[PDB]
Amino acid sequence: RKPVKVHSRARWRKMKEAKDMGRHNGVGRREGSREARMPSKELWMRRLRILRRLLRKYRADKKIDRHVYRDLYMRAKGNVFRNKRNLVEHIHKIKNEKKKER
Amino acid sequence: PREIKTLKEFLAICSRKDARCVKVKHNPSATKFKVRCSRYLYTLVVNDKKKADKIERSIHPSVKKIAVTARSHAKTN
Amino acid sequence: GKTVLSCRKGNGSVYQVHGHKRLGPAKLRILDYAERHGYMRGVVKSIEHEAGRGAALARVEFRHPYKFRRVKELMVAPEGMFTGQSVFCGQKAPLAIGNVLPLGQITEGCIVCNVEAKPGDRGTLARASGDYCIIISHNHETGRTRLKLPSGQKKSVPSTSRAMIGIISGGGRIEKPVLKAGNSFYRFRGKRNCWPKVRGVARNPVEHPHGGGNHQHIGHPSTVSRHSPPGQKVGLIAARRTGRIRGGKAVKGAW
Amino acid sequence: VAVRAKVGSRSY
Amino acid sequence: AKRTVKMGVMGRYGTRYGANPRKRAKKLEVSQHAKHFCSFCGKFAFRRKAVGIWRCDGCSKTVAGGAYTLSTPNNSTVRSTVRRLREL
Amino acid sequence: GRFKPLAVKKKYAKKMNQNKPVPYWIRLRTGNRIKWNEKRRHWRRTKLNY
RNA sequence: CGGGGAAACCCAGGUGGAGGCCUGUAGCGAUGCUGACGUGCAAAUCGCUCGUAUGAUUUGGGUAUCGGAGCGAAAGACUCA
RNA sequence: CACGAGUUGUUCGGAAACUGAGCACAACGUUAUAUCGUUUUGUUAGGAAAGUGAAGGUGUGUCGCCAUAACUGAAAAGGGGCAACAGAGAACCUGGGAUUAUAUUCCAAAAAGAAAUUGCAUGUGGGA
RNA sequence: GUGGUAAUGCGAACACUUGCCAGGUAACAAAUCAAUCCUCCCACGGUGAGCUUUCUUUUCACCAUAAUCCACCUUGGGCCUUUUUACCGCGUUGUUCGGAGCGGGGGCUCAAGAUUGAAAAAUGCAGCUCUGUACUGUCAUUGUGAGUUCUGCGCAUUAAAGCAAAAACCUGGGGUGU
RNA sequence: CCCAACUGCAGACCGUACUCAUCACCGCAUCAGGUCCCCAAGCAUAGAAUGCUCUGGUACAUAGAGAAAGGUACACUCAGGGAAGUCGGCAAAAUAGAUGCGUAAGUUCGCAAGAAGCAUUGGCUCUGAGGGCAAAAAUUGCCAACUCAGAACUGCUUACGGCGGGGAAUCCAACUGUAUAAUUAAAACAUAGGUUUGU
Ligand SMILES: [K+]
Ligand SMILES: [K+]
Ligand SMILES: [K+]
Ligand SMILES: [K+]
Ligand SMILES: [K+]
Ligand SMILES: [K+]
Ligand SMILES: [Mg+2]
Ligand SMILES: [Mg+2]
Ligand SMILES: [Mg+2]
Ligand SMILES: [Mg+2]
Ligand SMILES: [Mg+2]
Ligand SMILES: [Mg+2]
Ligand SMILES: [Mg+2]
Ligand SMILES: [Mg+2]
Ligand SMILES: [Mg+2]
Ligand SMILES: [Mg+2]
Ligand SMILES: [Mg+2]
Ligand SMILES: [Mg+2]
Ligand SMILES: [Mg+2]
Ligand SMILES: [Mg+2]
Ligand SMILES: [Mg+2]
Ligand SMILES: [Mg+2]
Ligand SMILES: [Mg+2]
Ligand SMILES: [Mg+2]
Ligand SMILES: [Mg+2]
Ligand SMILES: [Mg+2]
Ligand SMILES: [Mg+2]
Ligand SMILES: [Mg+2]
Ligand SMILES: [Mg+2]
Ligand SMILES: [Mg+2]
Ligand SMILES: [Mg+2]
Ligand SMILES: [Mg+2]
Ligand SMILES: [Mg+2]
Ligand SMILES: [Mg+2]
Ligand SMILES: [Mg+2]
Ligand SMILES: [Mg+2]
Ligand SMILES: [Mg+2]
Ligand SMILES: [Mg+2]
Ligand SMILES: [Mg+2]
Ligand SMILES: [Mg+2]
Ligand SMILES: [Mg+2]
Ligand SMILES: [Mg+2]
Ligand SMILES: [Mg+2]
Ligand SMILES: [Mg+2]
Ligand SMILES: [Mg+2]
Ligand SMILES: [Mg+2]
Ligand SMILES: [Mg+2]
Ligand SMILES: [Mg+2]
Ligand SMILES: [Mg+2]
Ligand SMILES: [Mg+2]
Ligand SMILES: [Mg+2]
Ligand SMILES: [Mg+2]
Ligand SMILES: [Mg+2]
Ligand SMILES: [Mg+2]
Ligand SMILES: [Mg+2]
Ligand SMILES: [Mg+2]
Ligand SMILES: [Mg+2]
Ligand SMILES: [Mg+2]
Ligand code: NA
Ligand code: NA
Repeated sequence: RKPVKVHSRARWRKMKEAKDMGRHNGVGRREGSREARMPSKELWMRRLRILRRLLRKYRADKKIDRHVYRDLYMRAKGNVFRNKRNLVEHIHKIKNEKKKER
Repeated sequence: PREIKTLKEFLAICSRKDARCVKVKHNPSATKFKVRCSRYLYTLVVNDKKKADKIERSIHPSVKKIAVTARSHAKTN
Repeated sequence: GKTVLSCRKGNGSVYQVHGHKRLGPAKLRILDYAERHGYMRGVVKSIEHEAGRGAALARVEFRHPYKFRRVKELMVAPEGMFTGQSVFCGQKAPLAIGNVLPLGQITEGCIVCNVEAKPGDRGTLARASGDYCIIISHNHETGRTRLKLPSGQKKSVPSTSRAMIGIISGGGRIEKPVLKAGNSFYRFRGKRNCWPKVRGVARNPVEHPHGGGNHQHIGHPSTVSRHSPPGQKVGLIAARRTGRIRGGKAVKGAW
Repeated sequence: VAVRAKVGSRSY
Repeated sequence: AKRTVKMGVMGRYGTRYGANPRKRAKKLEVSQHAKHFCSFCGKFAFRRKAVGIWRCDGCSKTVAGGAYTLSTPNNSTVRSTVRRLREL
Repeated sequence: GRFKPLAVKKKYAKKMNQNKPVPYWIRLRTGNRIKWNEKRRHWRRTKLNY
C-alpha cells in the first residue's frame, strides 16, 4: 500500500503567523463587506455579554448595590459603555461620588 | 453485561446451572472473572493479585475455566 | 362550443370544498327532552379556529343526558364567549350571551345568532362572522317569531326555534384591505378552487358567451333572463336594475 | 495569542 | 431615533401597495398586534391567535372576539342590551 | 431495484431460464429444422417490463 | 439609553431582524446574439448573455377531473413528439 | 459471446397490524341494459348486517377468592374491505483472515462476541 | 401499599380493571441565539514514512472504543417551602416578567449532558521482531477555535395562512380485591 | 389461577446479485436532452460563487501528420478617429470588490440610491484598542482567539479569478406574479382595489 500523496500546510501556517502579526489584511485585501467579515450583531452580543458578566460579578462581590446594578444594567443595554474599561471607570466615578456624599 | 461486587454473589452466580464457563482475564492491574450465564455475562473484578488468585482456585470444578488470551488469525482460521 | 366554467364546477371535480383541516360541521345541541323541558349546562373547553371560516368555534362539553359519558359540541362562538364559561341551553336557560333559548323565550329587540330556521335544524341563520339577527315581534296566535335577517329581509319562524344570544365572533374581517394576490391565495386555500378569476371577455368564444372579438367587449346585454339554459346564464342573472344603485339600497333577494 | 507576536523576537 | 416619519408597521411594504390601502390596513394591523386589556386578571395581555381568537398571556384565558380588536362596538352594545333585557 | 413481488421474480426467473442456446444434438435429429433459438433476448435490446 | 418640552409631543444613539424587498449560488425558467447546429449531440439541443431565486416558490410519491369532454392567472394553451 | 457460479435475517424494508387524500364490495335505488349512482360532514343499507359477553345461577379445578364449562344477560348505534417500501409504526450492533461474487443476513462453544425482544412452559420465591 | 409540610419519593399485594368513563403519548411549527454526534483546524506528545548543496526542533500519515447496562457533577426549564413594605427588582442578542407571588436561602422534579464502572482488549490500526496467512514483544492524543438542527423548542411563524388522523400504548377516576 | 427474578424451548413468510446513468432507465442507440433522495475535505474568498489541491475516481469520447483559402470559438489584440456603421450601438467594448466622504429632480415619504461623483487599496516592521480565569482586588499572576485602527520604511509593469456602465426624457402596464412545450414574454392574463347581479 503506497502512502497518500502529500498535501502540505506549511505555507498556510507561515501565512497564518503573518496574519496573526497583522499582515495581509488591509483595505485592498478585503473582498467581502465589513459586516460579512465581522458582523456587528456578533460584536454587540460579545460586548453586552461582557458588560453583563462584569455587572453580575460586581453585584455578587458587593462592589455595587442592586440599585446601581439596575441603573448600569439598563445603561449597558442602552449602549452607554463602549467596553469593559469604560464601565469600570463609570463605576469608580459613581463610587467616589457616593463616598463624598456619605 | 452485569457487574457483581461481592464474592458471595460470584459464588451464587457460579453455582447456577446456566453458568456455561468462566473466563479469567488477567489485566496488568486486576483480574476479571467473566461468567457466561444464559443471558448475561457477570464480571467480578478483583484488584488484589493474591486474593484474585485465591478466588480463581476453589471455584466449582464442574464449570469450565477459560484463560482469556489473544488468539491470532492463524490460531483460528 | 365547450362547457362554460360555471357549469363545469357543478360536477364537483377539483372545485369541491377543501375540508381536510376543518373540524366538522358547527351545530347546536340536538334538540332533545332536556332542551325542550329544562336546560343543559355546558362548559366552554376550548375556542378554536377552523380553516376557511372567519368566525371562531367553541368546544362546549355537556354530560350525556342518558349515559355515563361526556359529549363535546362544536358551535360557532359568539363574541365574548370564553373558555370556562357556563353555557345554558334549553327552555329555562337564562337570557345571557352564549346561552341557547327558544325564540319565544327571548324578548323582542334582543340580538341573536345561530338561529334555527326550522325547529331542530341546529342553527342555519346568522352564522358568518359578525352577523346577527334582531327579534322583531312575537305572535302567539300562530306561535311564530318574526326576526330580521342579516340581509335585511324579515322572516317568520316558529317560536320553538332556538337561537344563541349575541353576535357571531370574528366581526370586522372584511374591513382590512388584502393588498396582495398572495393573501387571497392563502384565504382561498382553506375554502375551494375558485381563485384567481378570469374574465369572460378575456376568454375565447368557444368557452364563454362573452369571449371573442377584435376588442374586449360583451357584444350583447349582460343582463340575461331567469330562464336562460346553463351555459347561457352568465353575466347579470335576471337583474331587475343595473348601474350604481343611487339611493337607498333595496333589500336584495326575492319577495 | 495573549501577546501579539513580533518578527524581531523570532531571533531567540 | 425614529426610523420612519409617517408609515410605521407598514414600512415593511416598501412603496408598492398605495398610500390609502396601506393607511387603512395600518390601523387594523396595529390593533390586531397590540396587547389588549383583560377584564379577567386585570392585565394588558390579550393577544390575537388567529382571526377572532384572543388568548391572555396572564391568566391563559381564551376568548372569542373581533377580527382585529378584542371587542367590537357592536359587541358592547349587544352586551348592554342583553343585560338590560335580563333586568326587565 | 431491490423490491419485486415474488410472482414477478418468478416470471423473470423463467425468462432467464429460457434464454439459452439450442443444444447441439437437436441439430443432428432426423428432419430437424431448428438451428438457433431465434427467441434469444438481450436485456439491452428488448424489455420484458414486469 | 440619552436630549428638549408646561403639556401635547419632538429630536438623536443603539438594539431588533420585517418584506409576494434587492445583489447573487443550487433550483425553476428562457431575453438577446435573430450566435452554433440546422441530412444536428438533439423530430427543439448547445454556448454565452439573460429572468427569478422566502414565495401566488421548486420538487418526489400517491390521489381526483377527459373526448363535443376535461383542465386552463386565458395562449384555443395543455390532455403520452 | 460460451460455460460455470453467486443474493443466507427473530431484530434490516414489506406483510402480519395504523389511519390520509381517496377507492368501491355489500346494501339499496336507477337503468331496455349495471359495464350506472350513493358509499367519512361519525361513516352503508327503510335499516332486524353485534354470535361478543358485566354481573348472576349450576358444575370442575385452584385457594382460603381465582381460573374453567355450561342456562338467564348488563353493556356495546352506524356491514366488509383496500389505499403510504419517504406520514404513523418497527425488539441488533460492533469485530472478523467471513467471498471470486452476499452480508447490521455468514461466524458454533472461548459462538469474535455483547445484547434486546416476543410466545409457550418448568422449577424458585411470594399471594389466592 | 407506604414515606416527605410540600414540590413529590420508594419495587419485589404498590394484585386486577378495554365491564365503564376521563385524560395523555403517538402529534406534527418560524426566525434569533446557544448547539449534540460528528467534521475541519490549532496546541501537545508518541510511531512510521518523506525531504535533506543548504534550510526546515521540519513535511505527511495514524493515535480508534458499537449497542446494551450499573452508580450518580454541570446547563436549561417547571414547581414546592420560607422571607416576602417585593413596586422597584430579576433577566435575554432579542420584541418581558412579578401580591394571579419578583428577588434571596433551602429543596422537589424534568430534559440534555458530564463522570464511575461492566461490555473492552481478549478488539482495531501502525510499525517492529526473528524464525509463512508464522511468531514474540512496542505504540495502542487530551486539550482548544470554526462548522454542525440532535437538542433548548412550545397554546410554537407571515396569517382574512393558525400547520393530519388512527392503530397501538401510558396514566388516572370509579370499582373489584385486600 | 395471579405476580416477578430466572431458566428451557421455539422465534414463520417475501425481498436482498448488479445498476441508478457523458454506457445498465426514457428518448428507435453505449444519444452533449431528461430523471427523486442521503453522506460532502484543504486553501483563497462573503462564499455550496470561482480557481487550484489530498482521499476516492478517470485518461472513455477515432486517431496521426500538420501555419492554404473560407469557417466555428464557451479566443485575443490592434495606431488615428470614435457610431461617421446599421432599421436600430446588434455585437463588442466599458463599469466593477471593499472602505470613507457625497448624492438631484420627483415621490404614495417607504423610496429614487450602488443616483450621480471624489478619494484609498501592495509588502514589510511596529504601536494602540477590543477578553477569559484564579488569589483604590481601581491589585497581582497567568493564558486563547481573531479583528479594527494609527505610524514609519519600502514598492508597482496598476498586473489571477469573480464582480453594476451611467444620465435626461416619452408611450404602455400600478407593483411581485402567469403565459402560446417546438418562431410571439408583451402593452396580453392575473392581481390587490372598485362596482353591479341573483339568492
Ligand atoms: K365578445
Ligand atoms: K434580511
Ligand atoms: K379527467
Ligand atoms: K375515459
Ligand atoms: K417589587
Ligand atoms: K418578460
Ligand atoms: Mg443590526
Ligand atoms: Mg380577472
Ligand atoms: Mg385571447
Ligand atoms: Mg385569438
Ligand atoms: Mg357561444
Ligand atoms: Mg379593454
Ligand atoms: Mg370592455
Ligand atoms: Mg433503483
Ligand atoms: Mg434503452
Ligand atoms: Mg419492475
Ligand atoms: Mg424577492
Ligand atoms: Mg432579487
Ligand atoms: Mg439562430
Ligand atoms: Mg453546417
Ligand atoms: Mg440563476
Ligand atoms: Mg451475455
Ligand atoms: Mg448462465
Ligand atoms: Mg358501482
Ligand atoms: Mg357524500
Ligand atoms: Mg378516507
Ligand atoms: Mg343511512
Ligand atoms: Mg393497508
Ligand atoms: Mg415510514
Ligand atoms: Mg423491520
Ligand atoms: Mg457488492
Ligand atoms: Mg448469528
Ligand atoms: Mg404539540
Ligand atoms: Mg457505548
Ligand atoms: Mg428551531
Ligand atoms: Mg444483500
Ligand atoms: Mg447490495
Ligand atoms: Mg446515485
Ligand atoms: Mg461517451
Ligand atoms: Mg420505445
Ligand atoms: Mg445519456
Ligand atoms: Mg460550484
Ligand atoms: Mg467552493
Ligand atoms: Mg486525484
Ligand atoms: Mg464523438
Ligand atoms: Mg481521449
Ligand atoms: Mg482603435
Ligand atoms: Mg484600443
Ligand atoms: Mg489608442
Ligand atoms: Mg470620446
Ligand atoms: Mg447614423
Ligand atoms: Mg449610412
Ligand atoms: Mg448588447
Ligand atoms: Mg430630494
Ligand atoms: Mg432616476
Ligand atoms: Mg458607488
Ligand atoms: Mg406589467
Ligand atoms: Mg419575485
Ligand atoms: Na404528520
Ligand atoms: Na401586462
